[PDB]
Order: sequence, then C-alpha cells, then structure tokens
Amino acid sequence: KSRNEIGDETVRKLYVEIMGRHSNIILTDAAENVIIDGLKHLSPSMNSYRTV
Amino acid sequence: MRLDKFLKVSRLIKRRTLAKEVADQGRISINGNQAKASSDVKPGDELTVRFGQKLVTVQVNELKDTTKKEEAANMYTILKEEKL
Amino acid sequence: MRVNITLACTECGERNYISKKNKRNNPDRVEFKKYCPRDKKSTLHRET
Amino acid sequence: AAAAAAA
RNA sequence: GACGCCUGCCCGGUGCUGGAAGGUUAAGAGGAGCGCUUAGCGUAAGCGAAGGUGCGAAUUGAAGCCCCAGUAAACGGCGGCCGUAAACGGUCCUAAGGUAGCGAAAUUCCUUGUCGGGUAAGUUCCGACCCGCACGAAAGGCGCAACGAUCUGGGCACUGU
RNA sequence: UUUACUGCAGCCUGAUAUUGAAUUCUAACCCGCCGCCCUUAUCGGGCGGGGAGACAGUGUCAGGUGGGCAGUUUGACUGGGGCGGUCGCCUCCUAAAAGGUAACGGAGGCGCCCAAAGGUUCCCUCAGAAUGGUUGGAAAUCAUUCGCAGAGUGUAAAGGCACAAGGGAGCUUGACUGCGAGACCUACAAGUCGAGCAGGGACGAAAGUCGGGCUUAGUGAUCCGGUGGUUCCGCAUGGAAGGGCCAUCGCUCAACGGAUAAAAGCUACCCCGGGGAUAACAGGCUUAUCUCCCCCAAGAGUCCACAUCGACGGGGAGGUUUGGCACCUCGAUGUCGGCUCAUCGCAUCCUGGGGCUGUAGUCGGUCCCAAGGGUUGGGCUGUUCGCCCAUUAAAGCGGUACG
RNA sequence: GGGGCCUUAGCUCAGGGGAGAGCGCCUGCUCGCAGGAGGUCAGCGGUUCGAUCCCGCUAGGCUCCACCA
RNA sequence: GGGGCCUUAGCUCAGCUGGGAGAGCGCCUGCUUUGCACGCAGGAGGUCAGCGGUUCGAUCCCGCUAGGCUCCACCA
Repeated sequence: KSRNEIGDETVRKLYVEIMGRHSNIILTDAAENVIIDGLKHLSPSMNSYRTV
Repeated sequence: MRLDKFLKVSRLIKRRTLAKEVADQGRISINGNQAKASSDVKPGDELTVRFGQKLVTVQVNELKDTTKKEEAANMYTILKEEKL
Repeated sequence: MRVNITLACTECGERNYISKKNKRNNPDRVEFKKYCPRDKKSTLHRET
Repeated sequence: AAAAAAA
C-alpha cells in the first residue's frame, strides 16, 4: 500500500518467484497488472513465454 | 520565478520533479485560480498547494534562488492548515 | 553618495560657494564659515 | 571571380 | 498538393478571438489657485476691490497597453550531463524536450563510414547497419500504377566516339 | 526587409457641428426598397408608402494600430575587406644621455575618494632577525640591539621624500574674493606654474605659512533649457513678458574637438565614378614551413659507430608546396582538370660503366660517372593526387604565366 | 584557429570576512525527521590582511564563426 | 616513394618496455535444476604470418621474405 510520488495512493503488488535458476522479482501496479520493472529482463525471443 | 523552482527553493517539495508532477496533475492554485507548473509568482500571493490529504496554504514574502536553509525559510508564511 | 552641494551665506543669502560632501559620512547639513564678497567679511555659510 | 564572359 | 495509411507533443513568447475585476490613459468639458497691470490705502516699501490678460491643479474623459483564458492543417519549437541494460533512474532548464514512419538521403564535415551485390578493377549506383554535425509528420511523413524533351546507375543490339 | 529612426495613406476609437422632443417619438439626415410622373429610361429628380433615425455618413480636433506606402541612417583604424580588438585621460620602456618621436609594440591604472587623509602649530621616526615572555605556536601585544630605509607615502607607474612630503596631538576651514608682473607646451581651442597688491581671516609669542591633498589621471566645447543675484536693457510712456551679465545645474555627447533632439540590415537582381594607393590568378623579394645534401656521434647491427640505419643537436642548397610582403597589371595579365604539340635540368625509373658490401650464385642494399633513348592500357571520381586490376626494362621527379 | 560561458562532494548544479542543496553512503526515530565520510573550489602567480569570489597564463568541457575571389 | 601500427584459439581482441600464452563469444564432457532454451566446474584450439641470429628461456631483441590499415599537398 504505497503512496505515489505525486501524493495519492495506489496499491502495488510485488511478485517474488523462487524457482532456482528461473527466479525473478517482478513489481506490478495491481490494477492493470502490467510489469513496471523486473529484476531480470527477458526478451520475446529468449524465454518467449512470460516475457519480463 | 517558476512554480516548481519556488517550491524547490522554499523546501515545500524537496525535489523539482515531484513539484512538477504535482503541479501538472492539477493540485496547486495561485490566487484561487488553477495554474500549471510554470506560473510566475509575486511576493504577496496566496498559494494553495495540495499534498496527499492536506490543504497547506502559504503566503509569499520574498523570492531568492538560494539552495541553502539559511536563506530559504523566510519566503513562505503558513496561514492555516486543513486536513480535509 | 558624493553629490554636488552649494553653500549659501546665512546673512547675505546668495549662493557663493560650491563643494562636495559624502552623504554617508555627513548626513547632516554642513556649516563652514567663508568670506562673503558682498558683506566684505567672513560669515557663516549654510548648505542649501 | 574573374569569369571571362564578355558579350 | 493524384491516390493509400496517417498527421504525435507544446499556448511560454508573438499573431487571432473573447473578457475590464484593477492601474495607465489623448483631445474635449471643468475651474480651484498663482503671476502682470491699478480706482485707492501708504512717511519710507509695499498692500490692493472690479475688469482685462497668461499659467491652468483636483474631478470627468473611448479604443489601445499591462493582465486573464482558448486557439498550433497560426508564427514557432520539440534540450543538455551521469549511470543502467530503445527503455528506465538521479540532476539543471524550459511551454514541452521528436511520436509514428524514414534514414550516409536533392539532407552526413569525418567519409571513398562498414558489410554485400554489380565489374578483372566501382570516390558513382543498389540493399541493409544507426554512428541522424544538421530527417520528420500540411514550410507535410512514408509508399505509390501510369506519366516526363527530368536526373543518376547497369545490360542487348549498334556503330570512326 | 525588419521589434532601425521619423512620418504618410488604410482601419479602429472618443469629442464637436449637422442634431430635434420627452429608453421612447418624429418633421433633420440616409435608403444599389416599392408604385406614379418627367420619360421613348435599372441615371437622376419630384410626389406618396415603408425601413432605419438624431444613430450612420460627412467636415474639424484628438489617441491607438499601421513597411501597406515614403524620406533616410546604419562610424573610423585595420600589413585588403569582413570578423575579433580599440577609440578620451594618466605612468614606465621602446626614445637614440635637451625636448619631441611611430606600429593592431611591451606593461598597468582612471571616469574616484577624503570634512578629513585639507591649513597652521608643536613633538616622533619605519619594515624585518634574535633573545625573553602565561593563554604566543613561524607569525596578535611588550623591552633590547643590527637597522640611510630592505617600511610608509588613500587609490597605480615613475620621479621624490626620514633638514621628511612619513606617523601623533591642539586649534581651525585658505577646499578665498578681486587679481596678477613674468613664464612652460604650442595650429587653434585649451592646459600648467607663478613672485607680489588690496579686502577679510585660520594657526603661531614672533618670523612666517595657508588661493586643497608629495607631484603627475578621476573628465568633455557650443547650442538649448532650470535655479539664485543684479544702482543693465526692455520697441510711445509707466510696468511686465523676455533678454544681457555674474554664480551654478542638466552628457558612458565613452566613436570622449561631441554631424541630428531623433536612425538597423540584405543584394549570387544590382548600377555609377575611381584604385593595382588595396585583395583573389600568375610573375618579383625572403625561405618560417616544403624537398633534398651534409657535420658530430651515442647506439642498433652476434664481435664492430661509419655494409646499412642513425638518437640529442648543429650547417646548408633549391625556389616545385603552404606561407609572409604588396613591387607590376583593376581605361581586363581568362583562372582548375583533361586533348594536341613539345622543350629543358638532373636531386636517374630502366638501360650503360664502376666502388664498398654482414656481395657463396640469381636477386639485392648504399654511394659514384652518366639526360643518349624510352618511360602503359584500364575501373572509380570534374578532379591533380590517391586506391585497385593487368602488364612492363621501367611505368622518375620537377621548370617552362602550377608550359 | 578566433570571440563568449563554465571547471565546486561519487553524479547534476547554486555560491573579499573564510562556502551548500537533491540523488548515492551511514547514524536512532517510529513519510517525514534532526546529524556525520567525502571539497588540491582544475593548476601556477600578484594586490593587500585573508580569494570560489578580483586578475596574467596553462590544460580541459559547451556555444557562435572561420566568409569574398 | 616517404613515416607509423599490427598478423595471437573457429570469431573479436589483451599480454608494460626477456622471467616461460590468455578474457568473452563459439564446440564437447560431467554435475545440478519440480518449471519459463536464465547455472556451474573440467577439456581441447596457437610453428604467437614463414625462416634463421642472440642469449639460460624470444610475440617482445635482431636480420631477411609475404601480407593489411594509416599517413602525404591541390584547385578555381
């Protein structure tokens, strides 16, 4: 439940995946569920499914 | 000077990007009317900057562009504060 | 701060002298007695 | 310039 | 400036349109008041009513200017440094820092940029990389059949060039 | 051409006359509105109706906007012009032992300050080294010597000053009114010194000194206006308006002897009068660069400076490059690259003859003598040059107005 | 090559009497606080009692020109 | 023709002025990973362009041969 930098409040959902070598940390905005940023950036070609 | 510059030197908003975003989101009014991030201020205006669930209203006294607290807390004068 | 001043006689009334003074060191009106050509004597002269 | 264009 | 798909952001300044809350307002009205003369009061030097004659202070007195909003197929503009792998983060500045689509171009100094094709050999040409000094969306952008006494390359035939 | 200056049309907006009467009304005024007549007539006029109406239009005055249209301005120096820089005053050097003396020569300052840092009288002598001192350490303040000045002299350079012009106290305003014999500089305008007289002073007992600061910069004409004084004039007379004289004020007139109160740019659409007084091309003079030839010698070269290269430096030749100057040409010297025709000098690309080789032979390297002859066909680019392809005994450098 | 503006904390920038912000790092305190590490103020040398502050030069980074034959 | 820098693994490249040859990508081996081609260690590959001189060892120093980039002036 993070306050935005402009003053209002918008809930953020942080996703932690622990899958060994496929582990990643991905933050979403919890309303549209688009990836704001990821700890490991993946391409549409390399790891085509679940592109970060 | 500009509104975001005045908020930066008056230490109300410590970052110019945050003040620019707040004023571009339509939160700050000068002399009652709404204004953008670049409205020129005069000594003797009534700022109506809106924080998150705050209604801080200050009064302009001087305009100096110094980035030091010795010459910064002498331009804005708080009149009244309203939570909601 | 250094302006042109004139010195008129207190008795005769004519502006006989000009000089200069610094306003910051001398804010008050100066008083030097000088020779008056009309009165044939040294009279007090006042800044006007 | 010195262009030889006499007419 | 056929046609097809589009024409992104910025109203800060200047133009255009709308608005007097408040100042700046000209001529014209208005006449306070102050000089010059003197019938006369005055021992001296001055004071002076009624007229005439100059200067005219306050108060009124529109558009326009300062100001406030919109308008960019109006004029016009669409930035720098440091990191991190276009994109994101920190900072200055402005009104905001170039979207789509093109790109060594009728635009590129370096420069004959690099690679490939064409030739035995190609500073010209064609197709891509972006490393765009200094492309860019009606001073239009990207394609486009047909068309051209247009410009630039390459072949066949043809010949005293 | 424009946000150069100064203005003109055009447009907008007020006042005033047409222009009346209580928002309203209608006789003024206006109808490229309708019917009749002149009248054979979409001109005009008159007559009726209707619409607008004291608005508009027009005349006069005023303010905005106004390149749309005019008249002009937009400096000079300059090793050509543009651009950059500078423009006035003061100090030193250049300046050649009087004075003066230039360059876009070498160094710096000034457009002030001080009622005292001015005048007089009376006293005193500075900066640094050491020793000793408690907070003092290299330095705050204090005593001593050595101190002719290594200090200070408002501001900055020179000259000068401790017989102090340098520091400290008392009293004062000479930081003066009228002047001024005689001089210095010399286009003028202007600038500078000055004994001494009179009137009134200041200090000092008196002699005496004082007409600003130790000196030399700190400032600008005239015109036009402002202020104060005036037994000056004042258009017939008396006044006044005004002018004269004296004192004084208003300039980054800074391009500082200042064109006007008021002024920026483009011309490859350009024109005229002149200049080789002045640039671009090619000649001329120099050679900083440029191309070659040398001197010394550390070293590399297995040992070895000199088979061959050659550091750090040093000396030259040539006028082919880039430059410098502006001598010749601006009442014309056509400028690149190619085609055609050539000619000349070797500092020689090959061919010919040699020396030394770390030259076993072929092929080579370096240095001599030698211009007789020959020193190519293309792809790219306007290109010279350059790169590449294929040859060749080699595909040489330059000069001849870059023939 | 010639004019103009700067070289300041790790980064980006304000600024004659002794110099600072936001971000990056810490410190205890449950969306904001009150404090600390880091500065040859790019370097040299002159004017005075001291220079980031005034100047003559060296390196560096931007901006505007380098036109006429 | 004149100066300079290089030829190093299949590719792109360091190796300090002689003290004993490597990084990344690329190819295999093994481990590990619940799963999305996201991980680790271990192997090769080089006469350091070719030859021969120096010294105890040479990419480095030296001489002799093949190669590639730079570097050189216009002009009106």
